Amino acid sequence: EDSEVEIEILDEPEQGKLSMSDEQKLHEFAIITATDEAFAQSILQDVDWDLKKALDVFYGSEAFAEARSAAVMGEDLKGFEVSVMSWNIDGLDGRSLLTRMKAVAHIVKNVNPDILFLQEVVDRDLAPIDKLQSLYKIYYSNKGCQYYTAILVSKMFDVEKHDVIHFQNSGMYRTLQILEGSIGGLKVFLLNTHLESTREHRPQRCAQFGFCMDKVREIIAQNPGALVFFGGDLNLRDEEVSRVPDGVKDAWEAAGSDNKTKFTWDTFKNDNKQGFHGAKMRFDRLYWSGPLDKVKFTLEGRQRIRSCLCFPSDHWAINATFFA
Amino acid sequence: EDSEVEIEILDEPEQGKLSMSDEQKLHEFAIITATDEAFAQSILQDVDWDLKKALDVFYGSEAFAEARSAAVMGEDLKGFEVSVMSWNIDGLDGRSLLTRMKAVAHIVKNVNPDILFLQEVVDRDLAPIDKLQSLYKIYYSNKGCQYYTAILVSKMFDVEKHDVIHFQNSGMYRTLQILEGSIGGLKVFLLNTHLESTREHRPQRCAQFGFCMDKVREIIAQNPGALVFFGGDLNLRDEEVSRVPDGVKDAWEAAGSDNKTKFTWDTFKNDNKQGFHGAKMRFDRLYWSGPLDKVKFTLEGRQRIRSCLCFPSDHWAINATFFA
Repeated sequence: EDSEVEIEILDEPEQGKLSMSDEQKLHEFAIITATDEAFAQSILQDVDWDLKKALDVFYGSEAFAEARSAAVMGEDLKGFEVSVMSWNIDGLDGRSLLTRMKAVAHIVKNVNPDILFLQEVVDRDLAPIDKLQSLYKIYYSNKGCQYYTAILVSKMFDVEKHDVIHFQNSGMYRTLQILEGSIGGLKVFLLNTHLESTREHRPQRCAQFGFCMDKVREIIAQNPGALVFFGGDLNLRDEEVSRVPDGVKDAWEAAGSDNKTKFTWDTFKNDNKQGFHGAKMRFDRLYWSGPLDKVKFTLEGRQRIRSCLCFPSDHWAINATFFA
Repeated sequence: EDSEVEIEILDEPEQGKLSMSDEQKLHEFAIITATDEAFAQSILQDVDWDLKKALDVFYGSEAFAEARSAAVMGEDLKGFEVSVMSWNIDGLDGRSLLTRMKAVAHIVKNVNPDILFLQEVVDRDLAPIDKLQSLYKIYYSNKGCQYYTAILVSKMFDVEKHDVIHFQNSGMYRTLQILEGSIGGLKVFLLNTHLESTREHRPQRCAQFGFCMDKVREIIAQNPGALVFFGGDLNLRDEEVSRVPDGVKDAWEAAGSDNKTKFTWDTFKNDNKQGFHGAKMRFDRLYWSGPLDKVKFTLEGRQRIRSCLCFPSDHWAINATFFA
């Protein structure tokens, strides 16, 4: 009654056709979609061989956008490398703070990363870290606080935005520090954080982690082709790690999960802190997304300082190099 | 052996706990996630009551980003309206072309839309349409062609980009015309198209439609908060309409699916073209996404021109007004 009425074609067969076999489906799908039978064969064998929903999938499903683009319409990064370093420098440890901070600056200069994430930075004896400003642009998350985080980037790195999100469920002043910029024509996002500490704060830490991954997921959706780096001292236990978004990988895992570079906080090997029993964790991690698919991963800051016989920090630094 | 070793807490109960009932799950989920039992109750009743995957869902699932944001962290458009008009003006009909084009410009001036999509524009007798440049910024898809599409926007509309994608599976010069801009602080995307004509070209038309919806989906993902308008002469039969992306709606349907405004090409009522039997279709449609949720929908150009006794076009124009 209020249904559409189709245009008559005078020399067209005057009956619409009307079950079938599997090869009939192959052919039918091919004729209807104007695609070949080999492509038909791909779709229909991921469902019972239901022609009706095979059509809906070809036209409507998000998985087949490439196929639709091919049906309708029919890199510069080789030789490019970028290194990211992350280090909880334990500024809250007053013992040999100045000497340790000098060692930190020395180690940073030797490793020479393009991008450096720092956690537990304090105002006291910050001078040698501030000296890095000759080589880096320095962004402090929350200056005026007992302790905070920093992002240092090479002078070639153009910065557009610096945002700091304060976790409201944190009793430890923890934040998400976000730096948006670019290296040449390539857009880059940096997300540095120090998640809630200690096993008992698992609820806070796990909520924070998932929130951070939500932010990463938003950045990726809004910036195709961009490089995204998220990490820092995440204080994670392996079983705490929730689902990471599509296209995001753990740098240490993508480098081959080397046992020799696994633990970043290790009291068996680092005696800056001492318990009755040794403990060890992969607290410091780095995640990335973007048009670089290969990665090398090493630990740094593992040499005992000779003047005072301690390590720069109770953490090892992680150093990841991404390339294509 | 290469497993992590947890920090000892001297005054902590020295045994990890270890099946349970439904209220135990409620409590457990509440303690673990540091959320209440009422919120726990929501998740667990969308799965068997599997605590393990209830946790994974809370932390990892994309559906619960708002919940995570609330756990970690804890409009201007009222009074704003925008009208979009779309009209296949049938420039390929030489009969009374100049008079009909004058009527088109007259009708456009009376309706006074902010945004106008035109299809089947030809160079011949284009003068009255070009006269609209005093009121509109005019963008032609493919000038130099037998026929093409246009987008006209109010002078207040700032334009950043004009792109035209030529459908390679089209034997009728069909394109996707994309205008990116803004009205005030509000970003706006316009997608105008004339999909492959005739029932027989269903394969081409349906592929084009899904491709266009892919583009809409990309724009939405990359531009949260933006207004997106996609439509034109889509030549669609109801059964041809594939899945539209999330947050996208048909303007005529959202206006209440009025039978009095359904058909846009109706030979029972429009005699610019004559068959032995009447035909009628909702060929012209408008889809939108963005921060406006209400819509009014009317048909325009339904008056017979008095000097030559024909309608401006064999199509009715569609006119949608979006507001909050």
